[PDB]
Amino acid sequence: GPLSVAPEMDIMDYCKKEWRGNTQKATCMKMGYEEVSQKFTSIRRVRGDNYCALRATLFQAMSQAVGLPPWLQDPELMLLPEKLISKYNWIKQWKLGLKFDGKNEDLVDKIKESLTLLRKKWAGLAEMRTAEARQIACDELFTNEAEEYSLYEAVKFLMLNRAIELYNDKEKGKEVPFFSVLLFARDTSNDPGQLLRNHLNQVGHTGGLEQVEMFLLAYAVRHTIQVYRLSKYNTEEFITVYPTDPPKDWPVVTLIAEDDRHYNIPVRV
Ligand SMILES: [Ca+2]
Ligand SMILES: [Cl-]
Repeated sequence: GPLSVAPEMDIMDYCKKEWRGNTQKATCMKMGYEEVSQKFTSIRRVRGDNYCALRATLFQAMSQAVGLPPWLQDPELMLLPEKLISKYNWIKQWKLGLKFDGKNEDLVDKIKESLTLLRKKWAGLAEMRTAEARQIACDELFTNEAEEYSLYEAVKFLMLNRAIELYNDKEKGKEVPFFSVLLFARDTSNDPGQLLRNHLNQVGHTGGLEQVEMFLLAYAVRHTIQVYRLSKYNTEEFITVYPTDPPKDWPVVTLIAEDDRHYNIPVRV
């Protein structure tokens, strides 16, 4: 299919096209792009569907991949679908986001296939000897075909796993990050099953990640997500980093968000 992350263009040309006229919002948005443009020259427009936040984050993480992170090296990752679904039968209420090949007879098989794909593609990008080869390959992967959407199934599953872990830690009285307190405080998300039924199952289908779920995404893929929040320009939230205090060895991916549903990718040479 066509690219789901558009070819790059100059960021101020993008701004000039998008934000015309004299409203206060238009002026704020221009100031916001001017801020971004101090560090990045170009922008790639990420498809604005209900996967937008996942697409933006994953595209940029994968396009920057020069290694395979430990969490993807871990043999346990491939074992997780069986362990979790066997333990927590309610995970079978999972809403699939593509049609899987018929070799895949159950949910465990489907999720395992998606995690295997994520691992294989990431490993292959990390092995590439030129940055150019890696962007060619990454581009090809985000072409609106089943492979692309299977990556999001993997990432959503990792988000669910991390949320289960954080919930169970809180239940054992262990220290957890505060974002997880806020995640579970939502009246539609009081436990992991509610998170799945009312939030994760909607992601890619009827809505995108909420603010609090960007923390969960960052934790799930162990990337620090640095977001220029252009709707927050004249406040301290003009950038928000998810999470605030990550391990120093998590890679950083930078995004731009005019609002919470739409993330684009700033780029530079
Ligand atoms: Ca190129
Ligand atoms: Cl024009």
